[PDB]
Amino acid sequence: GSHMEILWNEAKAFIAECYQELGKEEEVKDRLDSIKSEIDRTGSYVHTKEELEHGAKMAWRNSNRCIGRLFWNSLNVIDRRDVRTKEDVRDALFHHIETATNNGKIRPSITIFPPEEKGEKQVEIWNHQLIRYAGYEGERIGDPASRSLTAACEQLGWRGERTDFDLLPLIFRMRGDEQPVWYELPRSLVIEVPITHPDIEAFSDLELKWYGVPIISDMKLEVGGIHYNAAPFNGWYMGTEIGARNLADEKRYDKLKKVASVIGISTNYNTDLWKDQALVELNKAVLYSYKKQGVSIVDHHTAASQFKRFEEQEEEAGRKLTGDWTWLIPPISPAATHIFHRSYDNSIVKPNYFYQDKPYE
Amino acid sequence: GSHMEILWNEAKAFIAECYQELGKEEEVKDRLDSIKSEIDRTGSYVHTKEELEHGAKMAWRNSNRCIGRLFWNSLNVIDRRDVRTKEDVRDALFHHIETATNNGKIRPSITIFPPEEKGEKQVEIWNHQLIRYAGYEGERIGDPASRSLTAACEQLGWRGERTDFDLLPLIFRMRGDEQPVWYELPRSLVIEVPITHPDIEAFSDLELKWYGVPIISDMKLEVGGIHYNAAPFNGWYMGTEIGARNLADEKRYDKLKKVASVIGISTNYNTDLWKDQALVELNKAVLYSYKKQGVSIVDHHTAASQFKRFEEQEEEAGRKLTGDWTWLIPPISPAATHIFHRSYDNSIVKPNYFYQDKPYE
Ligand code: HEM
Ligand code: HEM
Ligand SMILES: C[C@H](O)[C@H](O)[C@H]1CNC2=NC(N)=NC(=O)C2=N1
Ligand SMILES: C[C@H](O)[C@H](O)[C@H]1CNC2=NC(N)=NC(=O)C2=N1
Ligand SMILES: N=C(NO)NCCC[C@H](N)C(=O)O
Ligand SMILES: N=C(NO)NCCC[C@H](N)C(=O)O
Repeated sequence: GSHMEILWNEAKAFIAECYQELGKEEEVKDRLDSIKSEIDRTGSYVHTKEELEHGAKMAWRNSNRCIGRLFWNSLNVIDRRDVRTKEDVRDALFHHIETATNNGKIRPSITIFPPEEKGEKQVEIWNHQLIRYAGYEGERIGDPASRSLTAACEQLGWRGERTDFDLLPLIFRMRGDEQPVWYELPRSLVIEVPITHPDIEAFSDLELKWYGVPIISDMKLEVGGIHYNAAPFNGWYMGTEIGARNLADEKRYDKLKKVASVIGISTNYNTDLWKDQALVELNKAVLYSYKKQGVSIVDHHTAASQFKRFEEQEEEAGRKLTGDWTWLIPPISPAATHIFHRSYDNSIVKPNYFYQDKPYE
Repeated sequence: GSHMEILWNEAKAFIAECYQELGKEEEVKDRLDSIKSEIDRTGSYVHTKEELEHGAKMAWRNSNRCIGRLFWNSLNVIDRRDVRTKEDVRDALFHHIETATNNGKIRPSITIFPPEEKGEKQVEIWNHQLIRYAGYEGERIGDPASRSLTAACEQLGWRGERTDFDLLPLIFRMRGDEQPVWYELPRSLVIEVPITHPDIEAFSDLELKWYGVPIISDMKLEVGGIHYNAAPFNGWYMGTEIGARNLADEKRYDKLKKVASVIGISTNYNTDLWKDQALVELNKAVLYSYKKQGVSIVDHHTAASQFKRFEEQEEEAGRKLTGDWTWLIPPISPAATHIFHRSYDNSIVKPNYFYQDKPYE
């Protein structure tokens, strides 16, 4: 009753806006009647290959927390709404990793799976990111942020080698199944980058490494009332995400003290700013390492500069700019970027990507 | 009519809360009747030396943008509500600088001047901070943030030597006067710190320096409906305010490129993170310099650690904590502090310090 009312309302708003941007104003009338009859006949409607493709781009454009939005219209949209089996999903996910990686020259992509029908999911992806390291406890091993999912995977028959960098397997559930299935990732498909420093040879003693491509797989893509709970996407890393957060946070890998040791500085006094110096050297190491192995990565200054250009384009296009200052500012030298010196409207505009409840935990 | 209604309401709320904290609950009844008759007789009321003293502390405690709130109850309250002449104000301001500086061992203080009566100010301070450098244009000279006030001072007969560090004179207006008066600051009263690096000798070639004590003099102190438009206060500097903002912002002294030059690094590539390395070395220089000259200063890690202790105390006292995340996080290595990893309620609670319109511009 009310669900068939919200759907139609969001559909009218989307088709008008989407079609307007595609230089498509006259086809709006004939497309909305087809949609009205489809919602009455079945209870939902199916997007065309052009609608969801541009819808996915519009969603990226509206992502307040993303600094890489300048590249919104270049998104590689892979249509996999035809998957029916677990093998279809597994291969589609494998394909995503492969085509997105592109031997290092990362391609911003998104794979669209079947959306929810009567509020129930067709495909449910458990992984936060397709490629991600496991986490364990006694004393900290691996990535702490992955603990709950690791435990869930282990309750399904999977077992990790308990190193600091164990690749979590792909884990997802199909409609009709009570428990999810899992598949170990083929190593030939995952690029990993060992972290080394351009001037400091001892840096390799830390034996740090990270994976080349971040593929968020647990967010819901909302386009015109249609909920794509399963639609993995990826960009390339901004150095700061790895060297200032993933490897730096006390609740993550917490490596600043060990970094200070190999670069030769004391951790005795905050006034020496050892954490700041450690952060700079660790972050320099990350950018140098990815570049050296031929894997795309961007530094926060270049990223902010690209984002400034995005702000200008949005103003030129006539569109209102939305953003979350607290996430847009880089965790290192934020005042050195223009983002810090201005304010953003944190309003939510659809289409967009949303958080959804974790099936585990 | 309505003004005599807002005043009484804010007075009841303040006396109850203030007296409650002072272990003063029974004197509330007899204090509020005196205040009610005072508002009817004159149109306002006069705080006791205990009320405004604690009121000034409570205002600091409620300052969402301040990271140094752990020290709220140690504030040195100087009562100068007895000033009538421009000389009285001048000497009180001179006294503030002297006693607050305390030969380097900075004392957090605030001088209270007569508040507003029927909405009109008794004393109006034009300076943003009592001690501050001038700014000029053709090509940038001095501090750009001081340009408008410098121009106003120059329209009153004052002339600066046009160096990058010219001390602005004290400039304030008395009730009954159309234009403000000004007084050059006695150099013997102002401590300045030349910036040098502990390991890099060439750093002195930049010839940078900053003043020892930040004394905000243009904010309005609101306590129980009483508006103290003139109530200069000071703490000690957090290194980041000088080396990451005052000397780093492109719109301020913009020294990062020159810093990179003396420390021996190239400014060619963002991927080398030269701005970040320059920031670390410039900030290390600031902390080392102040410490060397015996002037109080705190690094951002120690400051955040002290602020964490403040959060705990507020929870122990039963008080709701308020804060502005965007200002609490340091401009350098914010993710290395606990502040970055949590959220704050940016609600305004009185008493507090507020912004007021600038008489110049
Ligand atoms: C092209 C390269 C890209 C860069 C450099 C980039 C960068 C960023 C960064 C730095 C963040 C903050 C991440 C964090 O702090 O955890 C972020 C968040 C986000 N980005 Fe991107 N991004 C890129 C591509 C994409 C694409 C392809 C999409 C969608 C189609 C997208 C959607 C989002 C969303 C929704 C968020 C919020 C994620 C969350 O809340 O965890 N981004 N991005
Ligand atoms: C004890 C040492 C103190 C430290 C370390 C400290 C530190 C800070 C810092 C770092 C800021 C941000 C400044 C900026 O970004 O421009 C700030 C803001 C502020 N502080 Fe303090 N503070 C201290 C004392 C005080 C005192 C004594 C008061 C009041 C009685 C106070 C009131 C405030 C207020 C109202 C703000 C906001 C100022 C504005 O909006 O420009 N602080 N403080
Ligand atoms: C509460 C606050 O919004 C969070 O701690 C933020 C702040 N900024 C952030 N920035 C980025 N890049 N990633 C985050 O997870 C993040 N989290
Ligand atoms: C719009 C935004 O609130 C301002 O640019 C902020 C952010 N954080 C800040 N932090 C500090 N310490 N001082 C500032 O002036 C400041 N300004
Ligand atoms: N830069 C991107 N996408 O392109 N980031 C997505 C989130 C990545 C996450 N912050 C991580 O470190 O794994
Ligand atoms: N730390 C304090 N007070 O104690 N700061 C007040 C504002 C100072 C200002 N940010 C400056 O650099 O001049």
